[PDB]
Amino acid sequence: DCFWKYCV
Repeated sequence: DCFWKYCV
């Protein structure tokens, strides 16, 4: 799941 500073 894409979230905060993360996209996986």
